[PDB]
Amino acid sequence: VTIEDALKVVLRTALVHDGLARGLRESTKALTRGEALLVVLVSSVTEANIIKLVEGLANDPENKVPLIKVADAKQLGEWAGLGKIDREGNARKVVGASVVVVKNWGAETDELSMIMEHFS
Amino acid sequence: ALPEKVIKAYTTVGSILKTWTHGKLPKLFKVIPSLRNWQDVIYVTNPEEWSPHVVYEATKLFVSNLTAKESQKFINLILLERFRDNIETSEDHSLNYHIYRAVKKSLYKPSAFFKGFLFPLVETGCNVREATIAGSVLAKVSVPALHSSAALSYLLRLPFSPPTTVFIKILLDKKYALPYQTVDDCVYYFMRFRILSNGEDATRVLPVIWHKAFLTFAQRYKNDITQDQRDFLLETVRQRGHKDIGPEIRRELLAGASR
Amino acid sequence: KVKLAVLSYYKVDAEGKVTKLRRECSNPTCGAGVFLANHKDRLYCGKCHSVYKVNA
Amino acid sequence: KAEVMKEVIAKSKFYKQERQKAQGIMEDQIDNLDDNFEDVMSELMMTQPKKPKTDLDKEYDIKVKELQLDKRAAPSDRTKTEEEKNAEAEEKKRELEQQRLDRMNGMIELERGVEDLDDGFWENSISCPRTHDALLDQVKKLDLDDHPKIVKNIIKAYQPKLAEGNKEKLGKFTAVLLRHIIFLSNQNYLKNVQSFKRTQNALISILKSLSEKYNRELSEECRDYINEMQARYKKNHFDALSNGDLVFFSIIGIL
RNA sequence: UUGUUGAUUUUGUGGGUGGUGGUGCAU
Repeated sequence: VTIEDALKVVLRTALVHDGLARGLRESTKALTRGEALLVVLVSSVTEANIIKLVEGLANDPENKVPLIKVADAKQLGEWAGLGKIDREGNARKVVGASVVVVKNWGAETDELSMIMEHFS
Repeated sequence: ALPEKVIKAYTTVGSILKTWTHGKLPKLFKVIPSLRNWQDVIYVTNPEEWSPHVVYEATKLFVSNLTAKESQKFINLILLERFRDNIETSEDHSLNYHIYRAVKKSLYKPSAFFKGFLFPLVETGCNVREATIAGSVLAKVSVPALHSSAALSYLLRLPFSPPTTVFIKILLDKKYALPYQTVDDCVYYFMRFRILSNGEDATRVLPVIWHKAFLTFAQRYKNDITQDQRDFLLETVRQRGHKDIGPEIRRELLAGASR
Repeated sequence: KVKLAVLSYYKVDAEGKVTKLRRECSNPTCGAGVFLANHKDRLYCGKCHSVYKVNA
Repeated sequence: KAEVMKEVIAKSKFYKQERQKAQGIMEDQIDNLDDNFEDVMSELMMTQPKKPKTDLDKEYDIKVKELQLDKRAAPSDRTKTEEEKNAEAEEKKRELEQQRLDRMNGMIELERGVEDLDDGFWENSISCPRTHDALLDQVKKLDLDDHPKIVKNIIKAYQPKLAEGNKEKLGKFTAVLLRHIIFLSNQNYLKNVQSFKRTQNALISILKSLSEKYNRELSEECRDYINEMQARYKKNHFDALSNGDLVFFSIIGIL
């Protein structure tokens, strides 16, 4: 189980319990409130100022939140559920998500332990 | 208890709401959603005595400002009760226009509406008149296919009651793109009234509303069920088919292609 | 329409330190993270609609 | 009777003034409460209270996302009986037949008449081609029999629903296609008459579908070709006239 | 897109619907 394939069921499970903050605005609100447990960030954001900020908020001394780096924003939007499902089997009309933050996990899975072990 | 000055102020607010018909609401009433104890503040405004105009604007004010979880309480505790109270006490058992528009406004938030108005109603002795009035609102207002599919799936899991069958008919009449998970559940619903071991639903008498809903499903999703599901539904008609609707339903099922 | 309005509310220093450039609404319904709109004469909340003086 | 009417009018007026007085009292109360908002809000603010989902509610959130993952079905309509379709089809034939008969008698649709017209007359990936050359730009390298395929693909790639303005692009394409049909006829085709026949009729069939939705655009181009050919007849006479002109008058009758 | 909010809307193309409609009739 790769880390990327681990993050697949992660962002899907968190969706089922409405525990995902989707968008730059929602992600930052979660981080400032301390409601964030995990941060997933896109390396390919055109504006570096977004990258500097989520990193800064995630690395705040009072509330240190783990951060994850992902190549493309389009695929995170698919993981955050933004995209729509077609007759064939592939995702379509997917809306790229620059930042996604996990508020509530919902269920305890084995995929947790690897990610938390990886950060530790 | 709220501050006695606050109680007097909101007491005067409520008196305005009794006779309010048009214009600007009292500014104190406007900021109630932004309060943690809006329930306590709302109680002193006497929600039962709100004029129908206040109920319409109150639904606009609170559904937009309150969270989804909080809007469910507002819909469930006030709007649902007012919708029931007006129908029960009215001479013709009709619903006031302003309340009729309020229920549409609450439907702007599907999750809160479904869990606050529809599901509590059908599970709390909904009557045919209530279902007809509520069903009409659901018919006209645009509702998401996803939210409706979840709502239709749940109603297909509840015990049979004609008031619930109406809402099942309305949702089917909407002509949504139901996911096949919902379609399979819909097949299961009509598969539970066939004679086989089976429950009372097998021998339970079926009103026309059940047949019309089953014709409604047949006319549309005949192209979205498997051949086995077609055979199961086809032989359901053979056991529970209606005199006049039944033959028509047979034609629609046979005209469809398996998915 | 305003683009990346959230970006403007807060700033980065070269060391990664994050500072908030707007005051946050004191209302616990708003909780934390609700930033007041800065007008010439007043601070305005978009959620609670409360009005605060700029220098209060 | 008159005294009853006056009492009714007086009673209505007496009721109207009471409503206005009540409305004014309501407005005055609203003004006072608004003035007292800040005092009420502050005391309310100080006394604010300090900071598990239902099993049914949990299921719904599980359902909603699961339904999101699942595929969605296409909706279909009720199948009309063969008699109803024939009755409908027989009806639709009737009005069209009746509409044609009235027009042979002089009914003019804008329903004016021919006589109205005779007043004052005697006293005084895939690229959409907006131009005829642009259609050829995509089709130099394609064979003669390949013209219907590219032309059909252009319509598919620019259907009205796909994007805004596709109606205009196809409407212009309708005019562009018509000139292509004329253009091919002028070109020599004795070598490959059979291949030309496979293209020439196919393009006309496509134009017929386009004309059904773009008769306005087609008619404007049709007039322009009509207008142009007098000017060529105005200088070249028969040398202006070619096979395509004979073809053109044929296509107009079709469409 | 709402009034701050988060996909609930907006836009373009097609498109089904008379229905909190009445009046009588047959337990």
